[PDB]
Amino acid sequence: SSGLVPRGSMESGFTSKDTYLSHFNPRDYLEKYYKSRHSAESQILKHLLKNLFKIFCLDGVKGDLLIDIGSGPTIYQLLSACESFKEIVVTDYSDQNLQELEKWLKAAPAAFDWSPVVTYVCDLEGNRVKGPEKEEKLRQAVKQVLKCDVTQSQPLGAVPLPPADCVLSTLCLDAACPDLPTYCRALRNLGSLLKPGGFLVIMDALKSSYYMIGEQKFSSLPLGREAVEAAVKEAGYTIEWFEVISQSYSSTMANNEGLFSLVARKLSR
Amino acid sequence: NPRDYLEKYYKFGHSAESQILKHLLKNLFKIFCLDGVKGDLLIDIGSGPTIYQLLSACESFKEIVVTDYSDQNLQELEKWLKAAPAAFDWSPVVTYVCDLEGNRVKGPEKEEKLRQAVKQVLKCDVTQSQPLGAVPLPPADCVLSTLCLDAACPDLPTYCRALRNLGSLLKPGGFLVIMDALKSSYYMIGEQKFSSLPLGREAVEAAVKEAGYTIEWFEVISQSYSSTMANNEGLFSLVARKLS
Amino acid sequence: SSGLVPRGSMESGFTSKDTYLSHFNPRDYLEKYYKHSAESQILKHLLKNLFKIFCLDGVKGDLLIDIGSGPTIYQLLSACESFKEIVVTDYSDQNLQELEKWLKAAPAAFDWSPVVTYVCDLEGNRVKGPEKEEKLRQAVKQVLKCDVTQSQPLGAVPLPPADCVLSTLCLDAACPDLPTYCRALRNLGSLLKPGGFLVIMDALKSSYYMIGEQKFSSLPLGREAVEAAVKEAGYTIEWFEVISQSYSSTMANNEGLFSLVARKLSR
Amino acid sequence: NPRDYLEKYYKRHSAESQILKHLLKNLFKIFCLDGVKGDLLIDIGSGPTIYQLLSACESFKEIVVTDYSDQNLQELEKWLKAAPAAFDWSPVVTYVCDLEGNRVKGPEKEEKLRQAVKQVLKCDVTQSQPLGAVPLPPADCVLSTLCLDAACPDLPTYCRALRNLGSLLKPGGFLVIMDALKSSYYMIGEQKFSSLPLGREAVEAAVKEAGYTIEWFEVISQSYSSTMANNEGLFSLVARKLS
Ligand SMILES: NC(=O)c1cccc(CCN(CCC[C@H](N)C(=O)O)C[C@H]2O[C@@H](n3cnc4c(N)ncnc43)[C@H](O)[C@@H]2O)c1
Ligand SMILES: NC(=O)c1cccc(CCN(CCC[C@H](N)C(=O)O)C[C@H]2O[C@@H](n3cnc4c(N)ncnc43)[C@H](O)[C@@H]2O)c1
Ligand SMILES: NC(=O)c1cccc(CCN(CCC[C@H](N)C(=O)O)C[C@H]2O[C@@H](n3cnc4c(N)ncnc43)[C@H](O)[C@@H]2O)c1
Ligand SMILES: NC(=O)c1cccc(CCN(CCC[C@H](N)C(=O)O)C[C@H]2O[C@@H](n3cnc4c(N)ncnc43)[C@H](O)[C@@H]2O)c1
Repeated sequence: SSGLVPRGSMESGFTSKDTYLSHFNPRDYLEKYYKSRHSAESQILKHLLKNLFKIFCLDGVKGDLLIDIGSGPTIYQLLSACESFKEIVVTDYSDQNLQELEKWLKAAPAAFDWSPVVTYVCDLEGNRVKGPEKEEKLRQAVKQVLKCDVTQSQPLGAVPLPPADCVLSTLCLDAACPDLPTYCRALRNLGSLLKPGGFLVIMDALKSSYYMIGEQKFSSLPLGREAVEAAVKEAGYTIEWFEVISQSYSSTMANNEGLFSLVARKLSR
Repeated sequence: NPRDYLEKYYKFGHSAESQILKHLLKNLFKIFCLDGVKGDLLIDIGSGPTIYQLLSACESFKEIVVTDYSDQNLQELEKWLKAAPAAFDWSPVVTYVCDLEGNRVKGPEKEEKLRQAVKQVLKCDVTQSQPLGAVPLPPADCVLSTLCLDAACPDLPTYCRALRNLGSLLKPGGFLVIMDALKSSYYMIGEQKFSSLPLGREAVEAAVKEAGYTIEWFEVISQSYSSTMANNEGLFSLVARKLS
Repeated sequence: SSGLVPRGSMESGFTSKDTYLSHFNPRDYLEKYYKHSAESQILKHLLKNLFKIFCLDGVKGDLLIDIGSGPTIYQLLSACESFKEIVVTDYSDQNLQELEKWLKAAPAAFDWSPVVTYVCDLEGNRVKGPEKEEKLRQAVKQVLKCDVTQSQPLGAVPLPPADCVLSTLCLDAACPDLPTYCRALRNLGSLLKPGGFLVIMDALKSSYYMIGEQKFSSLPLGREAVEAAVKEAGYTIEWFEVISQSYSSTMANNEGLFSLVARKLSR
Repeated sequence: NPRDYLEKYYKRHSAESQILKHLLKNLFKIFCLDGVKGDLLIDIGSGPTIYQLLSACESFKEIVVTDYSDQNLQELEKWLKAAPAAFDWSPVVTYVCDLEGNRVKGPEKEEKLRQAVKQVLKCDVTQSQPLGAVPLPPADCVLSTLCLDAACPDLPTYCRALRNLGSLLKPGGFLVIMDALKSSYYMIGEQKFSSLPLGREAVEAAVKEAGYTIEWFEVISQSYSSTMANNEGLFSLVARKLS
């Protein structure tokens, strides 16, 4: 189609998985969302980083292992977490995305430049280190780069990992879940990776039915904050903290109505 | 081949095809006789060789124009309109619509009201900006298309374009009535396999809105054709209005 | 709370159950919704739909249970042609009293005869209004308290497994969230035979409805949430319709209504 | 009684200690990371406390502290005037200094706040002129923590109070509110006070009806001890006054 519906959605109503293997360009995605001055995208990124900073450095969400689900090609969402977690596992469905991440982990000269984001977080954190040291500390924290599929009851396949203290997921489950029972199942699937009492940290868009990568359109599940809270509690978690902001992406990039952050814990049997 | 289609999809005797036809007849009865879809001119698009989709409509439209891509299909229509002995036997279908209508009428009266209402039998192509070519027609109250556009459009942009082309035959505020297959990529006539656009309901909604219509009513049923004839997963019916 | 939020919702965010005993006035509700207008058009569509379901589509059997009847009976008129026995239910005792008055043809009851005449016209004028009303009155065997949020929605009252469960404009008002809604559909499933029919009609994307100046909570679901909830509850949808007609702005903020017919799955 | 309140609510590893730390972290975020800043902040229902102005004084040149109770204001002024009978806020002052990067130590922070507070006034949020006859220039930000729940006997009064507060604000100025959710009472020693048990949706409806657009809204589940209040969590919001 030609913008009539999201790519890979004509038959099913929702962007198929294969669309993320064929048409998700990580370089274009990074160029569009993480790369002029005080744009909507810039403001959203600052708010995300401030929240991750507050969750991981001021609120002391911490432990041995953190798993980042649906990382895409980005690493901004780990910069503060690596201060509180000894080991980070990064995951995405897209092999293209895993490639971009591993290039950045190798500090390949062709990889995306996160320096401005890194400097921002370092300044949030008090300027105790400069950018380079913060980047290398994250590179060292990232122990595994893995394929994942949230809709599967073992989201990482037969890949054995110790139970994690935290699962983080930014801007992923909306794009990954074609309906609210799938969403809830995905949250339950993520639960299989968590220690009892582990932390679930989700950031995503509210009421977004698509997002753009340039002229390429991808489905989003348009959930309100009540639907998100419902799904999280049904999936077996208790919510400690739940926030909404009005700031939205530019219309040329998504039709979201704000974003949410939440911190939850996996309940008892 | 028009008769082969009639034999396979409108055979009589229970069957998935019987059930689909009955639900088609009941939705059109609802649209044209209980609901307020009426007017002076109705145009049916992609009629093929069939008349079942006109049985309730002729109760509400003074004049009807039947169109299709295949002249061979239109010859088959005309055999029934001229009541040739070999023409397809639609009386069990005429009977079932009459009973839906309260047996207000009997078969023969129903068949003659349809023959009188059908005023023109035209060649058409939904992908052209003028779907009827240089044949002029007054602006129509209603355009009707059953099981046509999925077969006619090889992709979703064409589908949207077709809906706009059809709109050019429609007054502002006129009715668009469409019934078609959902998620069907092929349908069979004998062992001849034809292509279909396998679109879901969200894509239909998106195409209709984008072509300049607002949807009044949209229904989907789960009943499909049997495996030997099409791989659809249900059917939709919708009634839309042409925006200004 | 002075309209700022629905009555009974200030603490929880959703109209409490007790509010339906205190503040839901049957006669006011009937005057407001069931007396052209957006409300009349909606009623006409509901009646044409119930006509198609029970008379043309052959949805039929021994026992139908109507859930959340309120004080109304329009939703049973076509049904009593296809069902030997009808059981009506509502959470509100005031509603049940209004129904009992109409069932005994109390002279002070609400007059359904124009609605009755309309349905007799839909059905072919085979009979006139009075005969049809008396067929319905004889068909209604029980009037029962119900609470859709409890796993036995009719409590300990024994009934044979029903052939159909009908629910018009109720579940939205009754369920404060998606999980209660899906659980309520499961509860309703307990009253149905396997392969039994579930027929729901309700508003789309409605967060409140008005009776005069009284504001009641509604659960604002879209068509995909509804389809998802029904399927998780153990049903398979046979047909699902949406219409764009909504209540006038002073009554509710809905964006259309839906109708569906479903069947309780094999186990 | 203002000193009993202070000893009970703001003196180690308890539900109250947890709530206070959440309040300070959110105040720090709003005023030092989010860039809520300007000329004049008006603190509404301050009681005898100052913790809620520690971060704010970094971003506003002038602060006005207000309360319904004269006793509360005299307790507060005892701290502004560095009287020896004042509550010792130093553990709290230290925590905020630690939140801000230890750019300063306490005594500097303490002095920064004392010269920012320009007036100590009476206020009643239910009156259309909450500060009575005292004229103030239009404020950039109105801050109220744990006040409105205690002050309003019902939701319409809650909403009216929020409009009254807006009469002090410039159009496009900030409203910053933190309060209890679903609390009907709170305890000061043996003495029981009444609270409006608002849910979060009621808070949002009241705020928008009073003529603000909400930029962010956060709820936390953490509650006071049962011996203190029967709240079920807390909320924070930052809203803008519409024109
Ligand atoms: N909702 C929106 O409107 C919306 C608005 C703006 C931006 C985005 C980004 C959407 N995008 C994620 C950004 C990545 C990074 N964490 C970040 O914060 O920027 C979607 C990601 O989800 C993965 N994904 C797909 N299906 C998956 C599956 N079944 N199992 C596991 N993973 C899956 C895709 O690989 C892709 O990395 C969505
Ligand atoms: N999708 C399916 O799974 C599917 C399932 C079951 C059956 C069918 C048959 C589809 N077929 C017949 C329907 C006829 C009649 N209205 C009826 O309800 O039976 C489609 C008709 O559409 C015409 N047509 C082609 N291209 C055209 C064009 N460009 N411009 C205008 N017209 C065009 C063909 O001549 C043919 O008459 C498809
Ligand atoms: N969604 C809307 O915007 C909306 C818009 C317009 C009108 C309405 C009416 C909503 N209202 C009346 C429908 C009555 C009748 N069947 C009819 O179609 O008119 C809902 C009925 O649901 C009952 N009910 C409450 N809680 C219950 C419980 N826990 N268990 C069982 N039952 C319960 C109430 O007593 C009330 O009779 C809602
Ligand atoms: N809700 C709860 O469960 C709850 C839980 C725990 C604690 C509290 C305390 C409630 N109480 C103290 C907050 C003080 C300080 N800002 C702080 O964050 O500690 C509220 C203050 O609000 C003032 N106040 C009353 N009516 C007023 C009016 N009409 N106009 C203006 N002002 C008014 C009273 O003088 C009192 O100082 C309530």
